[PDB]
Amino acid sequence: MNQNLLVTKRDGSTERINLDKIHRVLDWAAEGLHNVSISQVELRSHIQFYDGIKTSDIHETIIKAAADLISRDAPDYQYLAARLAIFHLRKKAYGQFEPPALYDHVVKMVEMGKYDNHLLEDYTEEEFKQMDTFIDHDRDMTFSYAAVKQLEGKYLVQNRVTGEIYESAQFLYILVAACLFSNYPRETRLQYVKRFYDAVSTFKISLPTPIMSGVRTPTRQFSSCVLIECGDSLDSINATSSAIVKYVSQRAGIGINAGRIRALGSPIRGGEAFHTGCIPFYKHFQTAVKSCSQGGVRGGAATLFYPMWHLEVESLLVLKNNRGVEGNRVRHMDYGVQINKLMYTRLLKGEDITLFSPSDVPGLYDAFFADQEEFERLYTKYEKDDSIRKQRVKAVELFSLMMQERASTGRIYIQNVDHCNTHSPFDPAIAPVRQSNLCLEIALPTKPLNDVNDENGEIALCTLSAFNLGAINNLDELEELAILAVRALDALLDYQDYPIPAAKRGAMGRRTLGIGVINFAYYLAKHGKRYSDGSANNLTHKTFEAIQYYLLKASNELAKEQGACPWFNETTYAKGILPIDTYKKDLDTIANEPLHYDWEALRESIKTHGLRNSTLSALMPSETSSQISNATNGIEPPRGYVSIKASKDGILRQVVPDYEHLHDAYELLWEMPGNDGYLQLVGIMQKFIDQSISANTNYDPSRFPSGKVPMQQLLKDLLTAYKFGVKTLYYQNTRD
Amino acid sequence: TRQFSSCVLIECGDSLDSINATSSAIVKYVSQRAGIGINAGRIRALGSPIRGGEAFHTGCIPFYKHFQTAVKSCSQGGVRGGAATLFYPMWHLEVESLLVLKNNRGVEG
Amino acid sequence: LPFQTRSNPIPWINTWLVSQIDSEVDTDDLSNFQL
Ligand SMILES: Cc1cn([C@H]2C[C@H](O)[C@@H](COP(=O)(O)OP(=O)(O)OP(=O)(O)O)O2)c(=O)[nH]c1=O
Ligand SMILES: Cc1cn([C@H]2C[C@H](O)[C@@H](COP(=O)(O)OP(=O)(O)OP(=O)(O)O)O2)c(=O)[nH]c1=O
Ligand SMILES: Cc1cn([C@H]2C[C@H](O)[C@@H](COP(=O)(O)OP(=O)(O)OP(=O)(O)O)O2)c(=O)[nH]c1=O
Ligand SMILES: Nc1nc2c(ncn2[C@@H]2O[C@H](COP(=O)(O)OP(=O)(O)O)[C@@H](O)[C@H]2O)c(=O)[nH]1
Ligand SMILES: Nc1ncnc2c1ncn2[C@H]1C[C@H](O)[C@@H](COP(=O)(O)OP(=O)(O)O)O1
Ligand SMILES: [Mg+2]
Ligand SMILES: [Mg+2]
Ligand SMILES: [Mg+2]
Repeated sequence: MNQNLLVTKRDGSTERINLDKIHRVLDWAAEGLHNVSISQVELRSHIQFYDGIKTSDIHETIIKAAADLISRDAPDYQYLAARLAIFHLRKKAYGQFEPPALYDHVVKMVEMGKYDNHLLEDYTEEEFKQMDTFIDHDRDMTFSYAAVKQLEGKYLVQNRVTGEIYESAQFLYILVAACLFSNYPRETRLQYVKRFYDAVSTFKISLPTPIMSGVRTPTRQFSSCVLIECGDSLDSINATSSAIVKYVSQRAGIGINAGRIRALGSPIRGGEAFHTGCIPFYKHFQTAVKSCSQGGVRGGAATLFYPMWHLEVESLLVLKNNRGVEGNRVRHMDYGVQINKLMYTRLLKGEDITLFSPSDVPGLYDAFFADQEEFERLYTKYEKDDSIRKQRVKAVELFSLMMQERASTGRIYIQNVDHCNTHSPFDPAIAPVRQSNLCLEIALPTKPLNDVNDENGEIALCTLSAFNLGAINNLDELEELAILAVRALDALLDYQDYPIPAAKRGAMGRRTLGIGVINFAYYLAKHGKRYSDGSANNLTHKTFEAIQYYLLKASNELAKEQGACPWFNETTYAKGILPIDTYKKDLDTIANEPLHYDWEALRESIKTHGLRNSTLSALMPSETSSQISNATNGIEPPRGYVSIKASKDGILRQVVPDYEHLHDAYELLWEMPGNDGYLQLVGIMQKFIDQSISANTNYDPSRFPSGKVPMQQLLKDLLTAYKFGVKTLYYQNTRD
Repeated sequence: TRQFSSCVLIECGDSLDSINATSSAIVKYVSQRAGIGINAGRIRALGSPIRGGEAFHTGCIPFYKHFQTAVKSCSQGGVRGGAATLFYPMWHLEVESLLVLKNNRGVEG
Repeated sequence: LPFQTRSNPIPWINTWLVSQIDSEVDTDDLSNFQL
């Protein structure tokens, strides 16, 4: 009873179902792999044949089937499912496997409005065919399945209504290099375009989501981090809201500083009105963030910052907790609590903390960041003034409330503002750091706005990239890699557009960059070190010194070529002060590694020629972008040998690099006894990092008596982090 | 503070610039004793292409939520709270989703 | 062995051929700590 069923090919035509087509495709993808099974993939597909079945639905099913077989025993399935997906994306964009010529593709795409018009203006056809020889389309065969799904889901130019994929992976790489160095002189342009292409397509340099998904398209905005400061006025709140809407719509992630907003009950216009409080304005900020960016690559996300001594701080700490009524809950934003040395001291001594509205304590807010001595003076005085509205809370209880909400939600963050200014590339008197960003790795100056186009305000932008620590074989390789990364990002600042005038002011004035690292866990495995025991302390000091040195040297040579950034005089570098000077001296008790690079020659060179960029280094989490090189994200240890990460289609299984050879060298996230080993490495990194680090703290309830995590250890770790100069604390992961 | 017109009528165009202008105008006039009428019928429907197809249009509701937080942002402590009425044509594509925006059932989204 | 070493091409065949937070703090212990 043969039915003779029909399948629908990609070109609409139909033919008899022929299983040998499926056999050949799988045999092709499994070639050279170990411990995989064509038979397993076909039977686990449970593919339901019906007459007229689309050939694309058949292929997309066997991709999911091979993807779900990625396991510890059969790790090479990460490459089987990747080759099936790369093959799928070639057909989706080209109708065949072999990609067209580089020139022919750019012509068609600019005509369709998918590429920026300038690509055809700044490059000739002779130059396009010459870059086509740089392209190695076989490098698409080095991605893992998680990497390809991020390319298909987020990075490759596509239609968010149709689902139509337009480009290949190597076209993305070569055009990101072409666009960034498009303004370089022709005598060295293609030399950089080739070098930068090879660096990113062989996973030496990691590029962020907006750069991967954006650099070649009409809409030019590629800075991941946007920092907006809000003043205590309706005009400033309106400008802040309008700036958020603009930047969520253009791939950016915001850090908002609404700590200046006066507390609930404060007089308005002398007493004509009752101040409704911060919460009704935070709700306005939330709807701005989630207003429009859910259709793009990723939704809009923001973290809002307020000082610990704010009068509403007890109402603000519980804004994410899922209980309570909607009137006092702002759940869909994250929050960072701002703390300094005086606040921690009240906790250790078991004393109280006095809460003020920033409108009733003149000069206290600005002193809270710039002048730690002036703060203790103004704070202790205002505590004794009885005409000033205040409210005392036991420091133990206030810290307990914060850490309780931090542990349950995981998204209540910490920013040590004194560390953010005593060990910063900025002079607190001229350009203090008063906030952070979405992921707590950015620390840049800001000034609030009076209008959407207020020229006197400053919105801090930061553009990112990362060094793959698993791809380098010698620390001196970072010299050439820092040159390529810094030049590409600094050229990006002049290449992109700016929707908010105040944002262009900071980006062009400071040219702040945030270059981090990925594959740090894999890097420690190769050196036979671990997080918890502290055997990586000296190695981290030697590693991140070289990272910062070659980054500064790169931006210093670039300052000779095109002049330092306009506002370089506002930096501590201009005064000849280096990070190796302002780091917290407690680090000398957990690292005895000497400095191995000529910092004094660079110090003199920076005094003379300056720096092209005000900041350079910042350790971002790289949750998404690091998956392209199948690297362990950022400085975090992997959750497992096969980690489960989220995606648009579903869960992705990601194998740690070099699993079969190094699975014993890895220290997994929950194999760590505690946080002291990790937090020390974060402190050692921060010695050289310009901005901050998205440091996590992790807790396994089963490792504690009675199965509950003690508040004592949450505080001891929070204090341990401050002792070693950790600027910020990001996620708090709690097992199960 | 001299503002004494009870009724304020704001019309919103199909752009982020207009939505931003509308929200800022709402915040100003609710803070000064006024009651707002918003016309957001021009905003394109959920699923429409953005910038040729670079983005998926999230719809009117995520923007209507933005208009609401503007109205209730600041005037509750003054003489009277802020209140607004939003207008849309019956033939709008999302009209079935807009008629139930006040009903106490369904999720917050 | 007459053939090359190989992993099992049909692994499925083996199925058939065999049968909160402790809220307590200690402030004195916290003062025993240098910031
Ligand atoms: C890309 C590539 C594919 N292949 C395999 C995988 C595919 O099964 C096949 C190429 O697919 P197609 O040329 O599309 O062949 P098909 O069997 O689907 O037949 P048709 O579309 O003409 O009806 O060859 C190689 O052997 N070498 C290669 O380099
Ligand atoms: C006018 C007004 C302000 N506010 C809040 C928003 C700001 O956080 C804060 C300051 O608003 P501003 O716009 O600074 O108000 P103002 O300059 O007219 O009055 P003041 O002398 O009090 O500064 O008050 C309201 O909540 N409702 C209102 O109606
Ligand atoms: C850019 C962008 C627009 N929108 C919505 C808001 C507006 O109702 C609508 C129009 O936005 P506009 O601000 O008009 O965007 P545009 O002029 O750049 O694009 P177009 O040519 O498509 O008009 O799109 C988003 O929801 N998210 C976004 O990221
Ligand atoms: N809008 C938005 N921005 C994000 C999100 N995650 C990260 N970012 C931005 O990207 C910066 C660094 O994040 P990172 O982990 O490196 O993400 P990636 O570079 O996109 O892989 C942060 O400072 C954010 O500003 C998100 O989910 N949404
Ligand atoms: N006649 C047929 N019957 C059943 N499946 C087929 C088939 N021809 C191809 N396939 C399967 C094998 C591949 O995994 C998947 C995609 O094949 P393709 O070469 O991209 O599409 P097509 O040959 O339709 O252009 O479809
Ligand atoms: Mg075919
Ligand atoms: Mg005022
Ligand atoms: Mg428009």
